[PDB]
Formats: sequence, C-alpha cells, structure tokens
Amino acid sequence: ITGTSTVGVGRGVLGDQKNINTTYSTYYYLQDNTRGNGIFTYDAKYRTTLPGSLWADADNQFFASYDAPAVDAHYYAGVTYDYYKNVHNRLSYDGNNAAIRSSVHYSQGYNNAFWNGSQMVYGDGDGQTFIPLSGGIDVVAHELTHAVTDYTAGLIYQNESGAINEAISDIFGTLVEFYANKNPDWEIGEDVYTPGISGDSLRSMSDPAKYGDPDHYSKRYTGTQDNGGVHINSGIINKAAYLISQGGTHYGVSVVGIGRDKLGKIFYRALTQYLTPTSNFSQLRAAAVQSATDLYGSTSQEVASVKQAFDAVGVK
Ligand SMILES: Cc1cc(C(=O)NCC(F)(F)F)no1
Ligand SMILES: [Ca+2]
Ligand SMILES: [Ca+2]
Ligand SMILES: [Ca+2]
Ligand SMILES: [Ca+2]
Ligand SMILES: [Zn+2]
Repeated sequence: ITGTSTVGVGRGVLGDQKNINTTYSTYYYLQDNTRGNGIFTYDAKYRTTLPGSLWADADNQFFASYDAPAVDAHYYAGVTYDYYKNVHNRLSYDGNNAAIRSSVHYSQGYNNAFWNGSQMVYGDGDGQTFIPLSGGIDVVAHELTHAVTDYTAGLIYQNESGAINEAISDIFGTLVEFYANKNPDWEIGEDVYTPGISGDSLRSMSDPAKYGDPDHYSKRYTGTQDNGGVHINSGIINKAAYLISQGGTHYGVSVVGIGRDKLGKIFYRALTQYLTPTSNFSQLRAAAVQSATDLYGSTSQEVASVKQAFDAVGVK
C-alpha cells in the first residue's frame, strides 16, 4: 500500500521482542519499505487461499499470540534480505529487488512451510510436531533460498537435482542463522520442531545420520518417496558443505576446513554461475571445484578442501 514508513514492536514465536518495519495508512501494515521493493506479510487466516490479506494492525504493537508468526516471518525475511545483499551483493531473490511476500497462519495444524513459486507460506504446526514455523530463522531463509534457486540454477525438484536444491536451501538457511548470530548451529528447524523434545531438529548437516539421513553416496535413497528423496539425500551434500566449512575426518577421509564465509562464497558462485536445472551430484562437485578455482586459485587449499569433502561423501 501507499503510506509512510514506520517502526512497530512485537514479540515473535519464541517470546523475544523485536522491532519491525511497517507502513502506516489508517492501519499499520506489515510492509517494510526499507528493503528493495518491499517485504510484505499476509494473514492466511487458517485457510489455504493465498496470499490472504496484507497484515493490518491498529496500533503498531504486535504482542498478541496470533501476531507472533507474522512478526517472525516479517523480521526474518528482512534478515535474509540483508544477508544476501551484504554478503553476496544480491538484491532480493531475483537480483532486482523483487518484493518478498509471506503468508502465515496457513491452514490448520499444518506442519510445514514452503515456497509456492511466488511467495513463502508458513503453517502454525499442530503444537506437537511443530510450533509456527516462521519462528525458525533457518526455516525462513531455507524457504527464501528456494526463490533464489528458482531464479538462478533452477534445479528441478526431484532426484539428485532436487536433493541439491534442498541442500542449497539448508546451506544458506544455516549461513543466515550464523549471520544473525542467535544460537547458531548446523541443524535445521531446531527452534520450532517438537516443543516437547529438547535437542532435536528436522535434519543435521554436521551428522545427517543423527536423524537417519545419508552421509555418503553409497547410502543414498533410490526409491520414489519424497520426490526421490530430496529431503533425504540432501544429507550427502549437507555433509560435504559442513566438512568444507568446519573440517573433519569422515569415513577415513580428512578435510581441512576453510570456514563459513568461504563455504558461502563457493556455493553462491556455484549456484549462480555453474549449476543447471538437471545438475547431479557429480556435476555439483565440478561446479564447486570450478567456483573455488575462480575465487582462490587452482592450487589453493580451498580447492583441495572441496575435493576432499566430496571424496569423503563418495561423490566423484
Ligand atoms: C517432507 C519434508 C519437508 C521438509 C522440510 O524441509 N520442510 C521445509 C522446512 F523449512 F520447514 F523445513 N522436511 O521433510
Ligand atoms: Ca496491535
Ligand atoms: Ca539455532
Ligand atoms: Ca539451525
Ligand atoms: Ca524439539
Ligand atoms: Zn526446501
């Protein structure tokens, strides 16, 4: 909407207070004009029609329970925008400051979040498997990264290219979590998964097998569930990314870590310059090797570590 930029205050899903960029015109809207062509957050009102209604509030204070998922969707979309702009010089998901749209309160008891080709969508969870999923900064950044992938490599969401699509979202979701520097880790969704169980998450990048996902190409899922295992075989690539950043010895193969910033640079360049819609795991290795060569030189430690990491997970 047309109005004047304002700053509201509210509480997120985990009870933390934060300031949010809003727009005033009769009501205060969850419309952040300070980033690109805007960040816009919508109320789906427990239904499945999208996007729903642009979120309107009478007093620019967002402390109601019903407000909390909207506060976090809005705020963490902004953090993710900031990461891509400040770290990769990328302006929104299309590189041209496309408006970022999110809807919360999608359906009833909905234990997921997703990017629907046009916008981010967050369930509230059923209160047992999940609490409202926008409470996870890694979840929000995972979803917005699907938009980045759509506009760049375009990885088709099935089989190995789909597992790469998933891993790219987990990698940059995690790097956004570290960028914001609030309880960062290499696990996915820990802040919103199973409120009755401490210390678990949906997935682990540092040890995918902790939640049953493969950490070596020989253990890949080859059936048809989950679009050919896109949330399962992502563990193979997630483990390689973790090893590139942090190092380790895995199935007897040693990897010297080069840190998160260089991980991010290598995989951002691979995503935007070398990957294609049908890239498989072997082609991702080649793309990452070439990206590290572009950035650091053929004989660099960085290139050596990329090769060791893919060796360690059985990807040639
Ligand atoms: C099946 C299935 C979907 C997901 C998933 O990653 N959901 C998106 C997230 F951001 F909420 F985590 N994991 O298994
Ligand atoms: Ca209010
Ligand atoms: Ca965390
Ligand atoms: Ca995490
Ligand atoms: Ca839990
Ligand atoms: Zn995903």
